[PDB]
Amino acid sequence: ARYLGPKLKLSRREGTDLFLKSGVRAIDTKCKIDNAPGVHGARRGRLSEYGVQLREKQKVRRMYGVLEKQFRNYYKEAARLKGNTGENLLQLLEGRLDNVVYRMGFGATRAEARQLVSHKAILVNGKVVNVPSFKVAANDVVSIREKAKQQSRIKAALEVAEQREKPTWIEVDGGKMEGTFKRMPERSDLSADINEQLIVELYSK
Amino acid sequence: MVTIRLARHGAKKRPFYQIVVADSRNAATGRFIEKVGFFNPTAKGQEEGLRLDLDRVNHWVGQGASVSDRVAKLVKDAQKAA
Amino acid sequence: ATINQLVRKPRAKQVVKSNVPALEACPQKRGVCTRVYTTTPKKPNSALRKVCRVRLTNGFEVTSYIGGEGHNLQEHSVVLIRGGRVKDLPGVRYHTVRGALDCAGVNDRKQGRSKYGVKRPKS
Amino acid sequence: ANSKSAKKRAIQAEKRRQHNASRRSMMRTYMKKTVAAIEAGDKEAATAAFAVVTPILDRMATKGLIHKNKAARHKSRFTAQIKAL
Amino acid sequence: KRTQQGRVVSDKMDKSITVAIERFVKHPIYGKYVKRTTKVHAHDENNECGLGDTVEIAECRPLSKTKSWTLVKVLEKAK
RNA sequence: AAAUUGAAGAGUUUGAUCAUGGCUCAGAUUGAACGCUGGCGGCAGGCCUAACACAUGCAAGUCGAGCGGAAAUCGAGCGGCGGACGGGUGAGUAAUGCCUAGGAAAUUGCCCUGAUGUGGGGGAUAACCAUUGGAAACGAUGGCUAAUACCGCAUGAUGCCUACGGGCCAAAGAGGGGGACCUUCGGGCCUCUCGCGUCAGGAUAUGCCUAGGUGGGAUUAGCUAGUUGGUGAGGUAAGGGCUCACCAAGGCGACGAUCCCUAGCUGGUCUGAGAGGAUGAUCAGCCACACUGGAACUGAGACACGGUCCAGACUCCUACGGGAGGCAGCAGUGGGGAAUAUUGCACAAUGGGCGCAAGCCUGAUGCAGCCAUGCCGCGUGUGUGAAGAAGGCCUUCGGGUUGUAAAGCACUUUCAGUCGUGAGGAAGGUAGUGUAGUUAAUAGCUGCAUUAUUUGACGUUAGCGACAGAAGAAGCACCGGCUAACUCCGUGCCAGCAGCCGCGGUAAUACGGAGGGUGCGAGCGUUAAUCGGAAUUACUGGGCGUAAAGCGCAUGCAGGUGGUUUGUUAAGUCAGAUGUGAAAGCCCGGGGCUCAACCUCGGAAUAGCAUUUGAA
Repeated sequence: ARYLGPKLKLSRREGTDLFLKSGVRAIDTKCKIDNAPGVHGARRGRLSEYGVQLREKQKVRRMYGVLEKQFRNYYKEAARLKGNTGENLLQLLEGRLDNVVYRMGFGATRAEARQLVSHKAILVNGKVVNVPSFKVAANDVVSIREKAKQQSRIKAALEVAEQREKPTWIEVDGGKMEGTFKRMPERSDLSADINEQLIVELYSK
Repeated sequence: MVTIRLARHGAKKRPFYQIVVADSRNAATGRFIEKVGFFNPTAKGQEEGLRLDLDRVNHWVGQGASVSDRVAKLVKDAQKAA
Repeated sequence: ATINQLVRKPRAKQVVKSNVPALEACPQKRGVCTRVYTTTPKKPNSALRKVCRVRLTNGFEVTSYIGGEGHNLQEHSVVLIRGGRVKDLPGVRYHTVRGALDCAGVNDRKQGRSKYGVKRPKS
Repeated sequence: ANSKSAKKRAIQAEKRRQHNASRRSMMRTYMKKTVAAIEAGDKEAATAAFAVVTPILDRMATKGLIHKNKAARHKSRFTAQIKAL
Repeated sequence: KRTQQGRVVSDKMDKSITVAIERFVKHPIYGKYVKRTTKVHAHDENNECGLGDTVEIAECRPLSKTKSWTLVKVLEKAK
């Protein structure tokens, strides 16, 4: 499965922007972002520690568009891996191909990114990969098949990604429409809004 | 008798053989005396197609171990590898 | 306890008991309804609670609850029972699985339908 | 028996049983003759009987009707038991 | 020459010592070290040993239903 | 280098409190089942119950280079080998099994290595023919005949027995080719191949022994009399009360004998921070069993799943005399059950049997079918889109909400669909040719090449392309607290809910519906079940004044523990070495499948045990 339903609703619950639309219009102009979804949206108060943790976990899932079974596996790998379970989990999510074609700017959202990947638009080291969740490694070259180099959604998304801050761990030639995952991002590189700690804590609870 | 033969492991449609010394009376994939090598008939990339410890092969042949036709051909291949 | 006491007689594992002894560690059990009656709860509670005495395949006679509004169970109905105390009713340790063998889905339920055996409204 | 082979094996095994039984019976008869004489006490007749049985025991050992070890045993025992007289 | 020492604990059998061998073992659960005792019918040809003697026995062929140990050496006779 | 980075609590006793203490919940798991729902793929899994009864087909043959033959290069027959494997099941078994580590008294077909032989004879017999019994099954009687069938004789020691000194034991040929010498022209004769005997090593397999470990019950304390040991005899491949006779009175047991209940064991598996706890599907090792009970025979090996005999229960056939059979092999049927699949394809591959080989056989095995049973991956669209549409629901009647959600407008087309292309799994087989060995030999034979030719069940294969179009693809539980998510109607201690605390007797966030929301998603719930939480059997890691708990008091055997000190010993302890601790799994690094599951290489681990050397 992939969650197919209304996007901004998610952002409203999480009380933030998850970037589930391209940032051409501000999330606030497209939705009442500061109210939660539904008829009790303007009534927010005490959330439990459990709820607080839960939300944070969902924030990160919904950003990267991963369902729970997969997400829990990522946590299990992040734990197994040496060092900081919280950081490992983020670098696991950041290493996904659907995220990596978004970070490079081939897709305007992480969901367009995923369609690109699924629909066999993307090469990794010159081989066609159509698994979203494939783990792009260091020094891997994510490219676009010559077929898809003419898709105007791609050209669009490159200029959409000009409007954002650049990833300093990804290099992209948007003219040749190829990017290099130079290296895995550090914790410092990513959003500091994410409290990975809470998600680790959730998966002990 | 003692025989040197292939023991199918791997997965459906993706056979991977261990080359084993065994009593012939056993099931090919059961009780074996010694694993002396392996044979990946569908090996790609860096994965070795044939490891075979020829010294151990000779040891056992000298003790009256038979070789299966297949292992007999892989012994040739391991000698053209030497 | 001293070590030498524990060496002489080690600490004893505790015999647990099943609340659903009739199931005999099976997820469900088929039985035939011998009596389909109503009973009044233990008090604080007040109702007429639909139950059936059931003879199971393993030869146990047990009382099962019949949950949801309305049922089609006469005496001689072949029902499937699962585990589940009814707190109110002392004695009732099993539920009748609605929507399985002779027991029918609760009529015109639309939330928690799977729990009551009702198929999905043709929309 | 279900198969033809099973049916044959049964027939064969019978003929072999008959054959083995005859041979065993004889070898035993000639052993009993030694035993008799060793029990009676006659160191001569004992050695005489023992000279008849020795080949038979050794033959039946090679032909499989008994083990080598069984032949040895009987020969060894009998020899002691006569020397003892 | 893997022998085992012990103490005669019966001698009433003809040509047979029951010998009690004593092991000091850590308890699997409770951690305490604990005397445990193997009795082992050994064979005493000459009826040398007597109830109380400390003997050294060695494993051998079965000599009876219960005897597959043999007296090597008497170490220390009884009072 | 690494072989880890690991440990949460909550609810409920009271007017309130703090303790104690149960109960309950959140997690993980599964050979699951059930309810609702359901797209694809990969990889696994799939009678846990009735060791119930089984229709039908199939699961063990092969060899004409052992043999006479001839029904039609092969039926039937003799003979060899296999049928003891492979496959199934867990009934029995609580230790005669299994695990670990040793041991001595053994054997071991096929195989390897070595040494020796393989002489010369004999009598049969099935098939067949003739006659005859029987309903059949299955026989009978009389002739005939072969052999690598069988038997004697000869021969044999590095064999066996023997105090010597001696004595004793076996065997089989068949096939290809051929120089010369022979030829009664059959053949001898040579060479090679495949066989045959004996012996010795090896290898493999198996038997036997010991110690430790391996459930529960003491409201089971005595148990044993071939019993325990001895002697002798027998017996066995082999030690041994294994058996018998005889002598003695032993043996076992509170470190639990005996008895009773339960139970296949292990590698592992699940859970757990760990220590533990639980468990023993799939995979692999071991054991046991084959309708029930008994028995042996044949054989290297069986006390023999698809062998024999006997007894029994059952089912069947019968011409009433008599016969037949054993799915816990694979399919499958009935039955039982909450519940578990096709009477499939193929020997192409890996093996196994037989065969010189070619091959033949192989329900092993490879594959295919069926099932959301599990794990993993993917999809069911992407972006834009405010009049914030309509409709639904709520409303302080202002509006809010569903909701950028929809529509609309641009896109994309994985996967399904269709049409094409198209790996890999294949090693081999046959026939030439050459070569190099063998050899008298440009022969034969065997190898190596090399030429030609043939071998794929899966299969319409994976993988790739090309089309056309968003086109064909979303549920399920929950929303009183625990516990993420609230309102409105209906109901009025009813109907109903409920894991726990409880909820419902008129404004019910607890019932039922709706709107909205939350969680999860081709699943989601429920039930059952294990561990966790539970430090709630506490070794790690608890308690006993009053919460449950100090025997009424003492004496005391076994046991447990024990002052100071020298020396010694090295049992405990510690350190190291060696052997072992199967493989798989787990863990760490890699490697290969587009990723993942999965497969796979190396390591670590196997905390132990044995032997050994040190420390003291």
